[PDB]
Amino acid sequence: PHRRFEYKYSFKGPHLVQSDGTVPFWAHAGNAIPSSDQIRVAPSLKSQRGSVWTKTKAAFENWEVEVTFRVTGRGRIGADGLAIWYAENQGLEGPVFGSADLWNGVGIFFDSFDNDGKKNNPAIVIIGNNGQIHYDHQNDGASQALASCQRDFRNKPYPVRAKITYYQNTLTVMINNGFTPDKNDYEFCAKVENMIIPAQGHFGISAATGGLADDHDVLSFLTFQLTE
Amino acid sequence: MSPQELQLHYFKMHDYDGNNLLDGLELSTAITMSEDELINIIDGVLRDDDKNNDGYIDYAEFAK
Ligand SMILES: [Ca+2]
Ligand SMILES: [Ca+2]
Ligand SMILES: [Ca+2]
Ligand SMILES: [Ca+2]
Ligand SMILES: [Cl-]
Repeated sequence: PHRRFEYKYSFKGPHLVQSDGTVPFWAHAGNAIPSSDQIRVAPSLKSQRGSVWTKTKAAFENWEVEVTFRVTGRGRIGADGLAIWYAENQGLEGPVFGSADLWNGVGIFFDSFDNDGKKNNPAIVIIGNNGQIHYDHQNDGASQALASCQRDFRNKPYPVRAKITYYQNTLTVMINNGFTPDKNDYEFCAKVENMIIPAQGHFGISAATGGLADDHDVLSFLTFQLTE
Repeated sequence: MSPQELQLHYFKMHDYDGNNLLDGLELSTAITMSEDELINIIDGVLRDDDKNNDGYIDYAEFAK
């Protein structure tokens, strides 16, 4: 498949922000702080919420986002995690990893904290929604998950990379677990076949903390349109 | 230094990720005005000069 980089749905350093502190083509909200090399979407303070969302909708039949991040905290346990989004509406603020609930589209949730105590975190969960469902925070969305994997994405020596691919109606999540600086050491995490999602949508990324709090940094969000 | 080398030096000076391609975010910074006018300039450059439609302007595309 031919790849086309899409600058309007992307961000990265070393000049990530403009002189007025904004991220070109993206809105940010809550506790998210953009700087020239990264966005600290949610700092390691208590009860933080932050998000960054594209100003306009993308209209791509197939696409691929590469997100480079680091989730860092003092503990062997941290909270709450980070979310990557494709949705009809901008979910700038809300109780769902910093973004609005009741979204129409797909969230990919990198959930650090085991709210249900099943000893199955950190976890990566893919949750489709049609604008009506309330994210089940206290059970880590386990009943709402179309697919998921167990993957410790916290406190890694190099930035973690997630590659989220929507090709021919299948959504695939590949993860590079940050053990090396080789950008292409991706391993399979999860996939949903025959997934149908809005035709147009904003891309987004958000994070939150609670009583426990990690720093959630996103270094880059790079979007490609795929044709074939 | 020749003019062509001066042009190559500008290309490389805005290639922050060192991949020998200039994308739209790299192009944006070269324009050291509203986000809408910026989008129109960058889309313009891509429309006119990105001959293979990969979203990048390589050095050949940059030279003309
Ligand atoms: Ca959780
Ligand atoms: Ca759990
Ligand atoms: Ca480049
Ligand atoms: Ca090109
Ligand atoms: Cl930049």
